[PDB]
Amino acid sequence: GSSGSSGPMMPPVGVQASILSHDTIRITWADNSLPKHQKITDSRYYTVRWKTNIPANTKYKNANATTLSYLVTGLKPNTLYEFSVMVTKGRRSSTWSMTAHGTTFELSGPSSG
Repeated sequence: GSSGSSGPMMPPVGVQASILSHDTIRITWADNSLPKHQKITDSRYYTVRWKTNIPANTKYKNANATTLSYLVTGLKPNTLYEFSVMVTKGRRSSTWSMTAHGTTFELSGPSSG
């Protein structure tokens, strides 16, 4: 993809999804770019995207929140969803970090028996 000449922004890490509820998930990550202390003193913003696995192809949804984390809500129960956190500084940006798959809990519930 790139020999080295170029040098676009680098994607975040530690991208993980913490299933709390049927429509609640925690998306925390890290930015090796940040200085010693974990504090975004820069004027940037993070954009986390997420979509459904069915149908395979579906409009990719994204949000806007400047932080090293993100709490997704309004999702569907027992449904496969994607998650990716990237960094953008206006003109420059980084690819989509390791797409973490988070399967929420079942809402409907089991049947009598």
